Amino acid sequence: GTKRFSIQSDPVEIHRAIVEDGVAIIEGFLTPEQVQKLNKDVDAPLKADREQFWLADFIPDHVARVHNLVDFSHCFRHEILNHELLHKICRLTFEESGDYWLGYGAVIENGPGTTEQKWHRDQPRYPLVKEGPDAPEGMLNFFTALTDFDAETGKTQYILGSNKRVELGEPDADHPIEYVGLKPGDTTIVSGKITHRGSDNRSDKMRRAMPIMIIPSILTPFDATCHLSRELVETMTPLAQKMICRRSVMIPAKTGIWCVNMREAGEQIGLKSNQRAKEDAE
Amino acid sequence: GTKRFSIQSDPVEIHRAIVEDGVAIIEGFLTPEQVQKLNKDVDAPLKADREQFWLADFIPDHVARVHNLVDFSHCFRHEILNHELLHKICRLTFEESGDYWLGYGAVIENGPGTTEQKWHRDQPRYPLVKEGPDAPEGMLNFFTALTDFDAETGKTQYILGSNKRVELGEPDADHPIEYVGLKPGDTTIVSGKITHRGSDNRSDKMRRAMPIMIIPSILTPFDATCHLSRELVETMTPLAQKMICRRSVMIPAKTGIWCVNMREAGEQIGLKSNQRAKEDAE
Ligand SMILES: O=C(O)CCC(=O)C(=O)O
Ligand SMILES: O=C(O)CCC(=O)C(=O)O
Ligand SMILES: [Fe+2]
Ligand SMILES: [Fe+2]
Ligand code: NA
Ligand code: NA
Repeated sequence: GTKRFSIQSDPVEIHRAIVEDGVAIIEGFLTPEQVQKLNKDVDAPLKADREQFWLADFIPDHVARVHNLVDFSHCFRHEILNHELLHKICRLTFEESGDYWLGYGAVIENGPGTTEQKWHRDQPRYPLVKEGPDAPEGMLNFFTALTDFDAETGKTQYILGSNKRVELGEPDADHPIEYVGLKPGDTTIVSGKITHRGSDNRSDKMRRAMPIMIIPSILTPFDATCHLSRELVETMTPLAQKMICRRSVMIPAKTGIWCVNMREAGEQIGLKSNQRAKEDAE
Repeated sequence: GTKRFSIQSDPVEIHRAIVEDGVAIIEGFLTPEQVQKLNKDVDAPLKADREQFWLADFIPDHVARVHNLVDFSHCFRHEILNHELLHKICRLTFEESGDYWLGYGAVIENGPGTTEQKWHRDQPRYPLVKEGPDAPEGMLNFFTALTDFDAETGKTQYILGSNKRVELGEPDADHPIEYVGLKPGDTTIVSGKITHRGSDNRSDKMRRAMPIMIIPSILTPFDATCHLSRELVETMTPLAQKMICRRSVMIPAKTGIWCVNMREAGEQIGLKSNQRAKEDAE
């Protein structure tokens, strides 16, 4: 089944598993303290969403979602966006296309009563973008548990082998379903090629996942970042600024795009980095 | 040869010419007054560039370039980005991919001594993006003359028929070179599929072109717009804001991406539009 790694594992082997299998698990990708911070950051927005074409209008019964985590989560913008293993894996995964950045960071909360989904792949279908077993990787979703994913709350089902297929496919003897159990802070790295579906939540608990969707930076993210203040952006590392569309990005020809004066976008406007954040201060 | 249209021509016929031929000309696409304003806006930056990997470091001998025209040209951000015929043509051209936005707006000034270029296509090659005679359109460059393009200053050469070829190709009897003459304000609409090269500038004059490069909004622009102030952005029309990555954009599934709270990016932050500009005021 799906290879399970730790935070100390070789990114080369994690990348190999993603290429071969379409999916890999990192146990303890986040620490329990990080999980705690992230849950506290999204408690109020999730409660507000729940208490209520745009994709906001297509959220399934009993599911609440909150997007644009950079806007309001200190942990997300400083810890998650600088996650060293995430970056080692993404650099290898997207090497053919060049740099990568954040397609979106969100939390999805499946409440009791959430129903099993249809088989799908995560990658949007665009006429201009190559897709399929032999295409370059178009996305990686570090699908991170913030609560337990078990038999009751729902384990995501992956059709092993489906990353090699053109059609979504059905499980057979040689492509059985794996139901992936996760402890909070474990992540399943989901390629755009692997067929999967979430399960029923038939427990009494909220089941929360934080997709960290990474895409090649030649493609537009789902979550906009253009409204973020220069103040907030300047508290971030240069790497994390690059993940939110505030720095130039490299393409193989490497040369830069997303530029100012045909040069690096941040440097040309004097963009600072690593400045102290108001929320860390008294 | 290349079909020549006017500002009153049917966009359906212009689009047909782009699909069939890979190139179309609109005479009087800009008015002489617009040409005058644009030239005055770029005079100082061009002089500064001339008086001197990133593409800034690969500009050919005797050529000066200035990018990011939205930042400093009132005419560009209010007149060009709202050009009604440009939009009718782009909506038809990019219908398979959804919405479109500004890949870059620049002025290229070929001084006396500028040499004929190598045959090329304008569209960057990315492993993930389909290219070729049968691929969806990946870019349209409204290559707009700001000075005369004639035998002396240099007419751009297009290999007629090359949009149907996989390789760049060479002119033959059935794919002859067309040298396109332009008066200031005439535009050649250049698809990403047509093989072409600029000519020598063997005159005593500066030869200026303003590429208005439009790309599907699923793709990242060459010119960043993330540093523009909310003040400046709020002076623009909602359409022009969309061209500079400040509004959500539609994809066929239509649904929106580049979102805030999975909804329209500007509306969610209360983005104003059509506000009076400081440079129009006393
Ligand atoms: O896997 C899940 O439980 C839901 C995440 C997912 O598959 C999706 O919503 O696209
Ligand atoms: O056509 C020209 O004269 C120069 C514009 C062009 O072809 C290019 O620089 O890519
Ligand atoms: Fe999924
Ligand atoms: Fe060109
Ligand atoms: Na693979
Ligand atoms: Na065509």
